[PDB]
Amino acid sequence: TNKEYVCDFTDQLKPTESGPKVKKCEVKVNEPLIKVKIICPLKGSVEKLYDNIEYVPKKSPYVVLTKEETKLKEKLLSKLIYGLLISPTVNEKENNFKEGVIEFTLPPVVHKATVFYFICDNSKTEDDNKKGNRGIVEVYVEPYGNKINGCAFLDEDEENEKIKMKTFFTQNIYKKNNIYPCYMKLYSGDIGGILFPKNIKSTTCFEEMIPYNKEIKWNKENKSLGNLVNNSVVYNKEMNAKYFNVQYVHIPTSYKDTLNLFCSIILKEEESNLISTSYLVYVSINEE
Ligand SMILES: *[C@@H]1O[C@H](CO[C@@H]2O[C@@H](C)[C@@H](O)[C@@H](O)[C@@H]2O)[C@@H](O[C@@H]2O[C@H](CO)[C@@H](O)[C@H](O)[C@H]2NC(C)=O)[C@H](O)[C@H]1NC(C)=O
Repeated sequence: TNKEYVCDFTDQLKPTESGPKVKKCEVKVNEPLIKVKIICPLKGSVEKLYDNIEYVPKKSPYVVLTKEETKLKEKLLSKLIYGLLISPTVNEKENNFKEGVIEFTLPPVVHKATVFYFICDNSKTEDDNKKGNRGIVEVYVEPYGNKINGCAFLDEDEENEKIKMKTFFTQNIYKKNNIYPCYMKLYSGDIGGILFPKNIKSTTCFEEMIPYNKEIKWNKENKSLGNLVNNSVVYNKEMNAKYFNVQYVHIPTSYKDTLNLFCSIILKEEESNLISTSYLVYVSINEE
C-alpha cells in the first residue's frame, strides 16, 4: 500500500492468558521499489508488558535471518539483494530496532527469489499467568523487473558482486577511455537509475538538472528532477544509503511532456590537480 508494506507489532505482542501465540507478518514483494517498515515495541515503552522482549538480528536491517538447513542464520541483506537501499535514519532516528522501527527499500530489479526474516519476540515476558507473543516477519521477494534504464559506472578499466554491477543497468561505463557519456532515456512510467563511480566526489544529479535543446547553454537556470517533472520520485537522493552509490528515479505515467536535461559528476582526483573535471550525464524524458 503506497509502495510500503508495514509490519506493526505495536498492539500484537502483549501478554495474555493464552499466550504465547505466533504473530507472523508475511510480506510478499513482486514489484519494484517497495519500502518495508517493521515496528517492534521497545522494552519499557509500556510499564511491564515488554520487559523481556527481544529483537533479532540485533543489527537489523543490515543483518537479517535466512533459513539454512533447519536453522535461522544471520546474513548481510546487501549481499542478498544488490542495490537495496538502507538509509542511516528513520525520521531522524537511527535505523535500528533500539529506536523501535527499521526500514529499507528494495531495488528496481531482483534476479532471484529471496526469503529472509526478522524476529520481535515477546514470548518470554510473563505477567501473572500471561505470556507475550512471538512476532516474526517473513519477507519473500520474488524475481521482478528487468535491467534499469540508466548507467553503471563500473570500477574495472575494461570489460560475485561485480557480475551484478554489470548486469543491472542498460549502459555500462568503464573507467578507461570512455567515449560514451551516460545517456539515460526515460518515458512515462519508467524507472531509471545510475550507479555512480566508486570514487565519486560529488554530483549535481538530480537536484541541479539543466535543460537544453540541441545545444548546451551553460547559463540556463538549473532545477531538480522533482521540480521539473511533477510527482516524479528520486530514491537515495542524499546518496547516504549504505554500500551502493546509487540513485533511482521514477517518471509518472501522468507525465507526457518532453525534456532534455544534463547534470554532472566530479571524481576524487589527486590533490596535486589544479583543475577538476566534471563529466556530463544526459537525461531525456519522452524524447520524440
Ligand atoms: C502536481 O500534481 C499534483 C497531484 O497530482 C495528482 O495526483 C496524481 C496521482 C495524478 O493522478 C495527477 O493527474 C493529479 O493531478 C496536483 O495537485 C492536485 O490537483 C488535482 C487536480 O486534478 C486535485 O484533484 C488534487 O486534490 C490536487 N492535490 C494536491 C496535493 O494539490 C498539482 O496541481 C500538480 N501541479 C502542477 C503544477 O501541475
